[PDB]
Amino acid sequence: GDTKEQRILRYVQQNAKPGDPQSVLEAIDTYCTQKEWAMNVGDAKGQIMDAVIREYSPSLVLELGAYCGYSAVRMARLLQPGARLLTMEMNPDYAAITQQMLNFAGLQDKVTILNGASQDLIPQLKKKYDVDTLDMVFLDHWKDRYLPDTLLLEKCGLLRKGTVLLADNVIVPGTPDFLAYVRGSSSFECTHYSSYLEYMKVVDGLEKAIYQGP
Ligand SMILES: O=C(NCCc1nc(Cc2ccccc2)n[nH]1)c1cc(-c2ccc(F)cc2)cc(O)c1O
Ligand SMILES: [Cl-]
Ligand SMILES: [Cl-]
Ligand SMILES: [Mg+2]
Repeated sequence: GDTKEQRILRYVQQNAKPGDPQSVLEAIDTYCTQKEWAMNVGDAKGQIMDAVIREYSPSLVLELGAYCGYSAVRMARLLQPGARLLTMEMNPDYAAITQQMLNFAGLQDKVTILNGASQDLIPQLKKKYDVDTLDMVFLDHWKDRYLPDTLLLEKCGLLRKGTVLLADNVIVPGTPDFLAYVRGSSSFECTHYSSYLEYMKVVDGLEKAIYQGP
């Protein structure tokens, strides 16, 4: 008390413009470069995310892991009018920071926070949250959950031909089982985007895995 996440939110509120997502991203990146490192996707990998979002213009995006809402703000600002982001966050303190971050950025109408474990929420998406299929999934939660949640998404019928999975941290901390699985599966077309760990001179990367159907 206070936490790093509360300090990041306060910094944004006092160093960005309300309703200006770009200024929010810049404020978070400045804080995390100059004051305290935090596990936001960051600008380096964020620019790759931007390129992917702009290519596919997804109407419905699922994010696994919100943290402080950096990637939610990053993706939501590039969504077309009426397009929507659902973000799953198990940590209630993170969920509170993310909501306030979205509110400040003026993106609250485009993004909905789902509270709970992804393994509990994913099976509820169709009946409770009126989802048919997902256009894109951003994986950025517990690294050992990338593979089981991907398999659960398929089981629940939430993936379609062309659904884009984009996974953060496939190098550091790394997601070896997920990476081996999607790269070895005929149901995925994979591309690796080499980059750097947020705010650090350390190699990381994103994996894009496009679902091909069964
Ligand atoms: O752990 C990370 N992220 C998960 C954060 C998170 N966990 C939740 C709980 C939740 C659970 C289930 C479902 C939805 C949410 N929400 N958000 C993460 C770590 C690092 C990193 C750390 C130390 C280091 F030395 C190097 C790198 C870098 C990263 O980019 C990351 O994303
Ligand atoms: Cl993030
Ligand atoms: Cl960065
Ligand atoms: Mg990450």
